[PDB]
Amino acid sequence: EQIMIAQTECSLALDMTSLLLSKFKENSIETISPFLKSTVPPSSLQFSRSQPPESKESDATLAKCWKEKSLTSSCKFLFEAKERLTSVVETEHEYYTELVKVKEASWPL
Amino acid sequence: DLTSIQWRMPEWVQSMGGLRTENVLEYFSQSPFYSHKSNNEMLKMQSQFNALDLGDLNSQLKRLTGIQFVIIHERPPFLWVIQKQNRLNENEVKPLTVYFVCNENIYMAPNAYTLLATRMLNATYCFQKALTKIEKFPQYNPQEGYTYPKLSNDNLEENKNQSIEPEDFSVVRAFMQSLHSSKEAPDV
Amino acid sequence: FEEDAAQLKLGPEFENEDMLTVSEAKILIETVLAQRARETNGEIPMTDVMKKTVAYFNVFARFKTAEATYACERILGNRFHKFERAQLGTLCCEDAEEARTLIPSLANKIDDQNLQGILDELSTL
Amino acid sequence: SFQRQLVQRTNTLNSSIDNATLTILSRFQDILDIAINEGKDKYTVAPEVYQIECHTVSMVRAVE
Amino acid sequence: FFLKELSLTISLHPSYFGPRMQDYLKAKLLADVEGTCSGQYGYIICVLDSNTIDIDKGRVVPGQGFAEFEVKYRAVLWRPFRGEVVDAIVTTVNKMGFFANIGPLNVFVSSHLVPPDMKFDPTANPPNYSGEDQVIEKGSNVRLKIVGTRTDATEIFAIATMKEDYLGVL
Amino acid sequence: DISTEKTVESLEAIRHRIAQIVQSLTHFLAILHQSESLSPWPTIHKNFNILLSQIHSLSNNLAAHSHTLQTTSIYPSLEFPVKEQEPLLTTLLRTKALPEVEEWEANTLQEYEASISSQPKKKEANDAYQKDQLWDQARIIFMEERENYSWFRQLEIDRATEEQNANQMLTDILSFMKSGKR
Repeated sequence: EQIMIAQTECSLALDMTSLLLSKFKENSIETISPFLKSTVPPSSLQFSRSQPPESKESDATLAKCWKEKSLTSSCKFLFEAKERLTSVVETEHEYYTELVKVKEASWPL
Repeated sequence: DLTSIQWRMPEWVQSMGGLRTENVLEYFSQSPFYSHKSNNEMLKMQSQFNALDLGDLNSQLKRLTGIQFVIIHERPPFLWVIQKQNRLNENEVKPLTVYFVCNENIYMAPNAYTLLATRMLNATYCFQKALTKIEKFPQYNPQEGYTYPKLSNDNLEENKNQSIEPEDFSVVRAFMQSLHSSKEAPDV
Repeated sequence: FEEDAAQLKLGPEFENEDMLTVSEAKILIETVLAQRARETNGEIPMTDVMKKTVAYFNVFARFKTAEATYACERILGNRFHKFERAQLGTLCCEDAEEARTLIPSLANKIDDQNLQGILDELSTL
Repeated sequence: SFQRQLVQRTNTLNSSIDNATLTILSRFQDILDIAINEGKDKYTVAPEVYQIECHTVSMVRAVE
Repeated sequence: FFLKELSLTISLHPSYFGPRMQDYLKAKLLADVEGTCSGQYGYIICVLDSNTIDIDKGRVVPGQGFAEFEVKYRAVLWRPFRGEVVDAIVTTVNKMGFFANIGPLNVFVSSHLVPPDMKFDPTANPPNYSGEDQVIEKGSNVRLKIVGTRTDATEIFAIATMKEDYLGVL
Repeated sequence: DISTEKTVESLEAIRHRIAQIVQSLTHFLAILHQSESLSPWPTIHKNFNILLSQIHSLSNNLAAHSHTLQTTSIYPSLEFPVKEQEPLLTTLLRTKALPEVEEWEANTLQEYEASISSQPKKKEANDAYQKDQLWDQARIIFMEERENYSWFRQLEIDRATEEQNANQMLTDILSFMKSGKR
């Protein structure tokens, strides 16, 4: 579902950017989804020169807090994965102890 | 706010019967998008002074410095291209947003990078979200390998090579194949 | 005896034959391989000629699709000169003046307007 | 020969060790490169999370 | 590239008469013609086996015991001719010219046949021939106009130039 | 005048990367469509690695390209159909992300501000430059300890030499069992 939405939206990216670059080179509009060429003629979209345009504190603030959340997510990942791995050790060890009962007692392997 | 959102007072158009030429900047003057120290509006102030001395638009406009909303590409009877700009000279121009008749709406033209960032962010978000409420269900084992716990598995239900020295179809597959051969066996 | 360039000139038999397309050619090659695989042990040396083609063909996929080719075919039609045809569909882009330069044999063969229309269709394809 | 059997075998073992361990090395390494924030657009900050994700997951993966 | 009809004779041996000769004859054909090249038809890319494969004859040999099976087949061939414009793939770049490469044939673009705007740079990371922003290295298909072709030993070899308009970097 | 060239070129690279990640993820989803049941998890991680290559090159192309893009503004031209085709393009002009996710960003702002409610007046960013800078130095120290290390007998090959001449010695005794020369 999600990949459908995002990826097809990206297909629209390729298609409309192709509409933009179809103003010149023709080896770009060719990749657009089939319905579009049947409809809107190429070279339709065009860029405009305009504005910085604007900026806000939310930029830097989210730029910080999201990285914080990211590195902390890495911490939770490393720690909980440490838990599951340690548990895997706890499980796996019994096998080879019983294999002490096997091989260390000389049995075929 | 400046994107695909309603802002309509249709009855004005109902009076006008639609746009003509300079009247686009009338309903646009109703719009927030219209600027007060635009040359359109400071020379609207000229209309409140000289009145007669404005010509069409661009003659009085571009010759005078400041923000403007010049016309270049008509698209009758719906769209009309109208770029925002800032003259710094009677000759010089410093063009801004292409405001456009979205029909009973006019919008600033978005950056490509804005939507592109929207795509990048949403896509990588789909990746991360794929890593969210999905990951760490196939628990790893050196022996068992990845594991998939269930109240009931059904539904359905780097190691070693040498060892001891269904076909859910009851060979039904070949039987169906034979059915393909046999449906026209009399016929062929 | 005959070693010119033209201007449409040279071997008669070859002239008579129709120059296969690039994308279409590759498609046919692919088809051929599929028919051969239909009951193979595994391997089938591709020699050296295959490798090269496999690369050039993919590096010139003017229609990376089974339908693209058909679309192209639909767009075309009038023979004119097998060679010129396959050549126009192998180069691409874009204006008339450029067409003549590449294919001087087109001189008073076809007009312009039409050409432009075809180029636009290809670029979008 | 029986020699190259066990030899190339164990060599595959150590090579695999080089694989997963170097994986852990670089993946743990470049997360430090990911730490940068200033001088970059907030939308350019967005990928870094996914970057860290792939690095750490590649790490525990290589551990497995 | 062309799709043409060619001929070829297969001289079969008693040992392989069996009851499935047809198959043998076809197998032998693919092996003898595919990959070959001639000055007359050029590179025999591949044979369109199936449907487009005629098997006439044949007449056994008197003093040999072998029978000759004439075969008509459709094949994809790649024959070049002076004056043809083709896209090529640059392979090497030496102060001697441009060693391009189109499909299976090797095209050499003598330096003397290259514009005077493309100076040769041997110091640049990877020997190339820039100008002139345009940079042609060992990875940039160029457009050339075959000036002359030759056929020495079934093999074909010709020289191309970059002197005309609309030629060069692609 | 170069900026148009920047458009066609850099956006050619961009649309190329898009052409990669999209259709390649169609191949991906199809790999998922292989599923009678279970997904190949390691393969999925490999897919995410390829995605890391995608975000790599894409973020690479963000670069100074944004320096030009910030002045850019989309608009359809003269060949664009006018009667009612527009609204989908308004969606194309609509930079809006997922409303729930934009709501999420709003959540990040308001709830970081809730953290501010927990911590009424505490600047950190100025020395947070030295947070990331300490990351920038500690990564280097980390690399130092990395470079300090030894990394990966050959004698085992010479074990074969033991059986080298032993084969030649195998030739020896057979020569006695043969000729018997002394």
